[PDB]
Amino acid sequence: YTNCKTTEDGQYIIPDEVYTIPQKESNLEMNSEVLESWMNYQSTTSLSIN
Amino acid sequence: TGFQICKNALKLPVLEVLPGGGWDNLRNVDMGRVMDLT
Repeated sequence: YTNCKTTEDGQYIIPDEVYTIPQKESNLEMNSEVLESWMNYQSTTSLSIN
Repeated sequence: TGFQICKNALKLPVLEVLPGGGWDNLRNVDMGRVMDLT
């Protein structure tokens, strides 16, 4: 770290045997969904006789 | 070749992208200094 370097956008101190070339970003979100619902019903009889 | 002297004198940040640097056209990625930058 003799002639102690620093990255161009100075926010680090690289050692003087390395050089940097700055770039990036990347991300990706994704999601899914699934629902359901069911029902039913009834029946009836009746007879009143005589 | 230490820009820190005048980056210290005047408080501006050094540009990051610089042309004087070799470049592999096959792998397609920067390689190293060629033209010196004082």
